[PDB]
Amino acid sequence: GAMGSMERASLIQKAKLAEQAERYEDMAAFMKGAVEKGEELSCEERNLLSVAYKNVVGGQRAAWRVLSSIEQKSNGPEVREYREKVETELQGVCDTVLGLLDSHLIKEAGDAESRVFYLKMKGDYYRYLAEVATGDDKKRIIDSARSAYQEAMDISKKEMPPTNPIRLGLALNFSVFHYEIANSPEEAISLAKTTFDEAMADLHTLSEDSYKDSTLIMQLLRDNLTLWT
Amino acid sequence: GAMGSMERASLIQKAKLAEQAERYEDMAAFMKGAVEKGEELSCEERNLLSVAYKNVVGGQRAAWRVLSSIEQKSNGPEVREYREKVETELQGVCDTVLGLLDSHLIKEAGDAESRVFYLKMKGDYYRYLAEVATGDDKKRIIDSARSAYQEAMDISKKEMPPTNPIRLGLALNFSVFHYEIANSPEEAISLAKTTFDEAMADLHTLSEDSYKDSTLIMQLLRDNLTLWT
Amino acid sequence: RTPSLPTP
Amino acid sequence: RTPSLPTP
Ligand SMILES: *Cc1ccc(S(=O)(=O)N2C[C@H](O)Cc3ccccc32)cc1Br
Ligand SMILES: *Cc1ccc(S(=O)(=O)N2C[C@H](O)Cc3ccccc32)cc1Br
Repeated sequence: GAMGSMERASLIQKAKLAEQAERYEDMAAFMKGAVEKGEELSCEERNLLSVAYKNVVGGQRAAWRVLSSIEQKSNGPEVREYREKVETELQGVCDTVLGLLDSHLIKEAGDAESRVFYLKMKGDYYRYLAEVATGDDKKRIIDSARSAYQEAMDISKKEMPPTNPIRLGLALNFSVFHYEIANSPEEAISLAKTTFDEAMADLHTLSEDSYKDSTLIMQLLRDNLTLWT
Repeated sequence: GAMGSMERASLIQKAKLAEQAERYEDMAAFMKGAVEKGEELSCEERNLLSVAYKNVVGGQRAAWRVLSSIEQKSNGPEVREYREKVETELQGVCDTVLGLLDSHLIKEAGDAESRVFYLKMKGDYYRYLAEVATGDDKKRIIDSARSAYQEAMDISKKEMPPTNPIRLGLALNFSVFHYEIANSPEEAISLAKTTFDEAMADLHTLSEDSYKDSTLIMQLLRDNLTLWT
Repeated sequence: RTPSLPTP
Repeated sequence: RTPSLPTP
């Protein structure tokens, strides 16, 4: 990384600037740089990492779908060539993030908040790879996403209240995984329902701001359940 | 350019795909490749070039303004460093386009439609450089924008009807130049008014589709005049 | 395609 | 900052 000569604090400040400028490729590069300094990440810094890469891969996923859709509707080689190019670049970004999680973010994450957050990311990024994967390689990718999500669920169930936004976001995305990737719509539905219900029973314990955070994600759960049922 | 080994027709088709995928950096690279094949560009191809680069530089200009604004409001070095980085990259994109126009797009453009279109682009891209330029260098940049715009105006006045969308877009942008860059708000207003009026007197000659095209740009003129007066 | 957690 | 020709 060319970010080796820049201060950690400066990389973090530049990542915040890049967010404001909607320069997500720069933001990702800055946060990569920050991770590679080797220090654990705070809560705020974990979120900067997440936002940067989610924006970068989201653009690639959207581009991939447009092209893949054109490719299908045309049942010359340019559409396939270009879809493969986008696909390769998406895979590169997924592998970068997973490389960061594996070297040494996850293993240095002692707290439940940090470990579930990174394990959730691991699931998400294997899920994105699974979206573009074909055949048996796909089966292993899928299993890696599930195993990462599952470990995160087990920790969040032991260590976090049911209203915890990270636990809720995890359950939301794991449910999406079941529905869209694993061909288990019933598992998807059960998880979303159960998560929603246990959070609702615990809303009484929250402050006004925590309540707002939890209910925001609870609504996203309900919207999926409505779509799925 | 890495695009040397790809067919011109394929680069054009990939540029269209990239537009659909909202991948404007790729679209720009593809159209750069196409220009470098050395053949003149059709009307449709000129527009692909314009859309690709306008999207790329527009993102950079927007990022530049956010940062420059933060820089001002904070009257540490990171904001200035990062604004300079964005600025350098914007300047690189402007110089790329101008390099293409100068080698050999403009000089091979015999028709009024092609020459005015490229000269207009030349003005626009010098204008973007002028937006970030400081001091005497700025004066020369400004003069280059004006000279390019002026030559295009002189040709469009001799060769194109007053309702021609390119003539109208040119006048729109030249007027913006006067207002925002040249500190000549009265020149800006006069040009917008005069252009609007002569187009309106000629609308009677247009088909339904040409009318729709012309009036779209005429409205953009009126909106600026409303803002400026 | 069903919405996952958005990026705010 | 006044609008120039947009990019459709
Ligand atoms: C996966 C994930 C879950 C939760 C957060 S968050 O930092 O709690 N957060 C703030 C707010 O509670 C809701 C929200 C919505 C979208 C994105 C983040 C949040 C972050 C992440 Br990553
Ligand atoms: C600078 C410029 C002027 C005109 C066109 S255009 O191809 O005529 N065009 C189509 C339509 O008439 C209106 C319009 C609006 C925005 C951008 C392009 C157009 C292109 C260019 Br570049």
